[PDB]
Amino acid sequence: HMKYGYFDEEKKEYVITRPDTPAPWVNYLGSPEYGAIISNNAGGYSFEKSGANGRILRYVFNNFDQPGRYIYIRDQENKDFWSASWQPVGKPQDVYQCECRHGTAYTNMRAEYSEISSEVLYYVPLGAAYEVWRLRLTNNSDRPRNLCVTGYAEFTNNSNYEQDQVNLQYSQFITQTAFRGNRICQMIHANLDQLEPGKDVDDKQVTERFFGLAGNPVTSWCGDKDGFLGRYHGYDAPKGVIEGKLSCLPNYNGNGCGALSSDFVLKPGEAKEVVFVLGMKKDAEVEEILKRYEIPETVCREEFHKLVKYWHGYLSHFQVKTPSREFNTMVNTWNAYNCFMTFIWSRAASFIYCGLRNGYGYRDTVQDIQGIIHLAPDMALEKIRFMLSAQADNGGGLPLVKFTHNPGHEDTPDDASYVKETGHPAYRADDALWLFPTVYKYIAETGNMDFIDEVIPFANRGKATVYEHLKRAVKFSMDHLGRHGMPAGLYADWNDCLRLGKDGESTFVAMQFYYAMTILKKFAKYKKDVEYMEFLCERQKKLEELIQKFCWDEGRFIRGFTENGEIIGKSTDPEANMWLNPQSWAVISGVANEEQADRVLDVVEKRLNTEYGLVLMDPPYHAHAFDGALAVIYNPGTKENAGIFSQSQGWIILAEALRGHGERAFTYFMENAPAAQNDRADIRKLEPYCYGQFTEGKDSPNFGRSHVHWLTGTASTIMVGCVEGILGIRPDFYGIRLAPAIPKEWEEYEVEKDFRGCHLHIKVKNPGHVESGCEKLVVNGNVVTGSYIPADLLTEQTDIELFIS
Amino acid sequence: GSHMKYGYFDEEKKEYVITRPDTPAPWVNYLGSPEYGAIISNNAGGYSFEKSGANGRILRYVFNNFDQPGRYIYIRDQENKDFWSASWQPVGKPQDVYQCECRHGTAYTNMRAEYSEISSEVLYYVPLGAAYEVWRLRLTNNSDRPRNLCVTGYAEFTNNSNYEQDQVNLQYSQFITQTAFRGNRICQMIHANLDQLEPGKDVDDKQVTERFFGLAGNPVTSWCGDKDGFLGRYHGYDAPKGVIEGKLSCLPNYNGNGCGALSSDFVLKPGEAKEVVFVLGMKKDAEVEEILKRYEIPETVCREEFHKLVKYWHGYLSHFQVKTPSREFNTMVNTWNAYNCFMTFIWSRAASFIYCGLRNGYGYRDTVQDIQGIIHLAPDMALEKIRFMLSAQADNGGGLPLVKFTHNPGHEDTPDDASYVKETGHPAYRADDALWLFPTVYKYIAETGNMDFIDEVIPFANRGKATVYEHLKRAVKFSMDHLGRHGMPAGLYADWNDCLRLGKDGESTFVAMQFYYAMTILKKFAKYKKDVEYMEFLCERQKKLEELIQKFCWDEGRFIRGFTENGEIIGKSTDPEANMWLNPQSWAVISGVANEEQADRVLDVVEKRLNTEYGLVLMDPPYHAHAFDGALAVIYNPGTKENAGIFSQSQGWIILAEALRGHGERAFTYFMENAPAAQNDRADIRKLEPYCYGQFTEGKDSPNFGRSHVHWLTGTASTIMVGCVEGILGIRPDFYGIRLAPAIPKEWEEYEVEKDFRGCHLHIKVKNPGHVESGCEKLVVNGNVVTGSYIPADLLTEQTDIELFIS
Ligand SMILES: [Cl-]
Ligand SMILES: [Cl-]
Repeated sequence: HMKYGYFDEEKKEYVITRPDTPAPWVNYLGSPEYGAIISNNAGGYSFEKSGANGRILRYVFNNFDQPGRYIYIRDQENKDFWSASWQPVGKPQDVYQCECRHGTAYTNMRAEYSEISSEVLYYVPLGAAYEVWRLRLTNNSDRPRNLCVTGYAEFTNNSNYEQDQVNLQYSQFITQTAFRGNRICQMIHANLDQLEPGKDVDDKQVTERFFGLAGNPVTSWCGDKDGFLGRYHGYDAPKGVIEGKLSCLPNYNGNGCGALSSDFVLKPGEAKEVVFVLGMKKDAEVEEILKRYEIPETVCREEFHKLVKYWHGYLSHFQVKTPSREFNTMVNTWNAYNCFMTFIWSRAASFIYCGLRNGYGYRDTVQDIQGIIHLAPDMALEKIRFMLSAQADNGGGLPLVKFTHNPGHEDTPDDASYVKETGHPAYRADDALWLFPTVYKYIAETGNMDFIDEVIPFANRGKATVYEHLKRAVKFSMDHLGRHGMPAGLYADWNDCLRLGKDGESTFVAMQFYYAMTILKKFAKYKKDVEYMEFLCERQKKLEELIQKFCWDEGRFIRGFTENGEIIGKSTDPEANMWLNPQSWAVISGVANEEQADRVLDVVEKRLNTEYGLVLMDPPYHAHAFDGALAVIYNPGTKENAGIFSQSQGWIILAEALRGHGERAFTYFMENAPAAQNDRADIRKLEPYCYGQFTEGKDSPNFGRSHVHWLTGTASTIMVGCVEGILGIRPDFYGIRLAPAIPKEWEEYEVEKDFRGCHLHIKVKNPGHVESGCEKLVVNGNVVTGSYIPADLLTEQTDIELFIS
Repeated sequence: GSHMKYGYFDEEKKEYVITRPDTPAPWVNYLGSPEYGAIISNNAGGYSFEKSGANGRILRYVFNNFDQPGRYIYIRDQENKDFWSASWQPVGKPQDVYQCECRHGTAYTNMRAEYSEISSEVLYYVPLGAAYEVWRLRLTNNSDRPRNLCVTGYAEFTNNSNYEQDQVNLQYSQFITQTAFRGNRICQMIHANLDQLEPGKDVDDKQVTERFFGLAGNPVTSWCGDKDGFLGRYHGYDAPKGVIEGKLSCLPNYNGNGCGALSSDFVLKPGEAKEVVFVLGMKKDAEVEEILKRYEIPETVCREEFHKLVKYWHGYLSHFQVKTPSREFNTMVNTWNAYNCFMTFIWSRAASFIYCGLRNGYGYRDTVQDIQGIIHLAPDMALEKIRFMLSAQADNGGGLPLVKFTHNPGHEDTPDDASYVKETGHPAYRADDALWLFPTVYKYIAETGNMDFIDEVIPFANRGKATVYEHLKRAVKFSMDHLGRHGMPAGLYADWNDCLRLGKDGESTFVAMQFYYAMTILKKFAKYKKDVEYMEFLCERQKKLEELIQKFCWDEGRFIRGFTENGEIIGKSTDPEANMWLNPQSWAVISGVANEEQADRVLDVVEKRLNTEYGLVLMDPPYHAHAFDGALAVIYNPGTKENAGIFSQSQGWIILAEALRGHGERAFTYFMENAPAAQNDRADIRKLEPYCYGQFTEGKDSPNFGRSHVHWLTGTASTIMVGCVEGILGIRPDFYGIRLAPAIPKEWEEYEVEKDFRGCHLHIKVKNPGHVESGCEKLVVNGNVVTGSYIPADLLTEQTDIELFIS
């Protein structure tokens, strides 16, 4: 086909062999503290703390993927020049070979042209607040070559995107650049250099960005973008590159830049390594950083090894070997890396997310925790502590958790100050409920029973044990019930576009509530809280009766009730008569029995499944959308309007695997697997190595096209569907149950899992070629009845053999 | 070729002719009005909008970059597959085989190009009163063989009229638009899926909105509504795939970035010319059909609409025309300063290539000052805007710092209200806003003689109502209710200078001189109104205020900038930085606080200290290492903006000052240093448009000394126009006549002025045989010698012949 790359499972890299990808395929470097997003054509931007308020490099979104981290190589013999990435020069691909390897927190750009080879390793060193472009030049010709390498970085005039892009009458007149031997220093508010140390004028001081070169002397420089590009020149042919010598002039007002040129004389077969460094540091620290890279080869290889060791070591705590190559690729590397990305970066910055953020969405962060629970349990513990501290003392979760979250002193949606500050006017019905699968899955993963009694403060006032925090969430749900005795809709639930009214009732939320009571029943059993346990039993019985009475329809559960009495999701409605999430969570929560779960899954597959996944609902909204059906503003088959919402794909997968339906769970995973779409990139457009937010549904002419890369809730739910669901990795408080749901073709597979200080080597065998089962279980050579391995049986190296047929 | 580097002024057509397209910056022109506006560069770049530049944007534009996208027209030769653009960019053909010329006129832009013996002429304009724009293309085959050409128009729509929704909230706006082909046009639907909503209903305060791009005068042969489909992967506007292949995809956009691409086939015989029309706007299909039908045979209708536009704007300009030996002065006063004043009066500071954000109202001092630039051209417009601004005055007499677009007199809030501060973002009153009414209103009444307007009752902003005379009384009372410690007006929030924070209890010399001049103007009004008690009040407090000014502000041959609320003296001759400010001396001369010899000292020192080749700096030395807490200008680079830059609005004042004292040589040289026309031969240094004014010029303390910034929409046009008309030319009317006291350069032997005044056309003939700056040797009105330099209104006939002898 027109394949653009393949997966290197040895190096854990996606290698792009053809550079004219259907979209900019990007990778992330560093962390939110210092982050760099880079495309396969070197485009992107860098920032500190905030993508839109701490932006170091200018980037024009929704355009040509420009500017970027450009490295030009010019042959002094024939004045020809090209770029280390295909763009911006865009040489013909019959004479210009190149490849772009995206790895964990690094990107390697190889290119061969005119018998000259270049390799640029872009990375942010582990724990560093700057970025490195390590260029290795190699002469492959039989003659000496004279080359001129030019690095280009386009600074912002202000860290704030609005000041740099909109307030031109101010930001065009505050910057200066200066050359300092081996670097260009850009000064924002340059004229404030004479202020007494610590003082400020109009809440502004001099800030400094830098662009330096180490490993070779600088032969010419330029700090003025226009002077570097030339009048009416694009990045494909900069004047300063064309002429073979930069202006050696700075910028004074206008648009600054970092442009450094360096001459190379390479013998036949000779290679040389240099580094470009970019960041937001003061002069002395920059001089130290540049001195560190004087001879770059060894230090750069050591930093690269440290990066790989860190990220691959986190990945190594769970590795699978199954007959499905796409499944292996996603579970072992790319889904896990994506889960770490969503856990660490939240929704801070991408090529779609480019504005300001006030804080962390509650349900988003809580759910993102689940993706990395089996990989970085201490990280998950700290994030769970944080999110529990973001719960108000009424049990509800703060819809927006401020970056300056200060437990014991925060305001809530019940305060006008919080609404004015965050922009979230009310509590949402579903937020706190997500705490139940998350917290449980953490405690089941680690056996950290003590955490149940750990005292954590509430957001506004008071403190409670984790157990009491969950009880307060349940109380919040019970303190806000609708007219059918089911949880009131409040502002909204998981679906931002489904406004049922504050007195409506969402079936999604009702099933979340039922599942929360199941989890809390487990907790109360451990705590010997008998009175609360019988309370939970009675409330769960009542809620199950209510759900079956008012939400069960024609082989399906309805979507919910509006506050005006309307029934959303009824089978006879002309539009949106079949919804995915109610059935997914009927199976997940256990509200549906065995036959009911099978029936709703059958109807889901028949009505909602497509080649690229399951649509959120069907038919799309258009001519019969009620007052709160906000999704109707979107094009059909797009976003919440009957799009294939990728996050929901996780839930249904898990649901299918909870019923032992290995064939359907794996089919859904494959339909949504980006690796499985590597041969259909042109339809998918989006990166084949990370998850997007949604795929355009069947009701769109662009069926199969994915949007919003990397930073979505999809990574976590699909990771859970793969690990907890398909692979049957189902721990509880006192051990781990193995109940896989796999495709029948799999004869056997292996799992290496770190679990409670022990390494589990698991061989699952399926000689009968079934979907699920439990014929034999052998733990350390001893047969164990059932499919459950108590923690008492675990040794430092535990061999497990599970025959499912 | 510095002599006429990139263009020249065509004073017969009243246009600027750009003969070389690689200009140092995008040189833009304005079409339409804020109702429907379109800003267009000499390479067709820019954007169009309805009502608001950033909340009603129709075409996407990437600012501070490559002047892209734009209103692009591609012509492709079907025989050899070669193509070019009607503007130089985006194709950018080599200029040795591609000739072109961009004529910017009053509310129209004409782009001529010749390539491969094919001539193209695109006339861009918004018809008078219309809410759409027209790109009329005329193609002429100058070769001796038949030519088959394919013309493609391209328009890049926004996905949402709000810039933040279209540029930032991509995860929302990338999934709400669709395009549809309808025979001769492409219709773009924002929130398209809302097409089947019940009558009048909306979803999330949203309904379908429609934009259109149509072609009339030739059949559409192919089309494309998807930007990515039109350009192609990794293609720029220089070579769209749809243009390269000679046929568009005929596919719409569905999500993503839509566009309007229309390709039409032409077969031109040798010497045959054909005219077609592209139309763009934000209207529904039913109206678009009629609009397109109107341009079926477009030559005559387009010529008629062009004639209407030219007649309108040139007829507003014709009310004042000068004939002086200075070509640059003629070009500025007759055409480009006047056109600029109309632009600033109508568009305020709504939108440009620098102003691309949201506006929530009008600045008080800005609007009131902008009124002055058109008083001698459109007096009824000035009256309407003065009425509005007086209705924008509050109870206490101070002006609202920002006048809302929904300004409702009698029901508005004030800076003393929390709702106003939350809504407009201005927390306190400014000390100078209302004072600007006094030079404005007077100059209107002096121009028209509309005495009844003094009686006209106009409501206040929050509550109550009063006559215009009582409005100025309330302004003086407001300035009298907020005095400082030296008996002068308190600083309040700020004065004209945005970067000089003297504190609410400080005292700015600028405001004190403004208050003195306001007192003089109100004294004239009280004399007309026989308010002798108020006249004694005015004389008394005026003598007092002058005493305090001269006691507390006079320094070493200069007036200080003011006092901070902590006691610091700003502008003291002994201060290491900013020891000499321009505006205090300018307004010492203007308000009459300084006497004759004192005005001479202050003007001498401002020349010696602040004058540069490109105008006078705001102050000197620049702030850097000796800035006080409120010297906010220190954040800007030296010689830039308010930090000792050549602020172009202040020039108009100093010119006027030098003209009020009769210093013709100094005033004319101060004009020449700032005249954009006079810098046409130094465009590479100026960068900015040589036919319109900017906000400031980089001062001597900057390595880019002489570069101007922020084009078109500034306060400079009005004040420099007043310095040229009321100042240099001496056109100084009062309540009952007109005085002619010109301050011209001694080199001028004789000049003429045609001015409409009080429903009468005055043909003024000034003679200066002694080569002097100013004077009054003889005055003849209609063949009868009149004493002095004054012409009472009863001497004015329908055709009034005036002959003045300066020497
Ligand atoms: Cl849903
Ligand atoms: Cl000033």
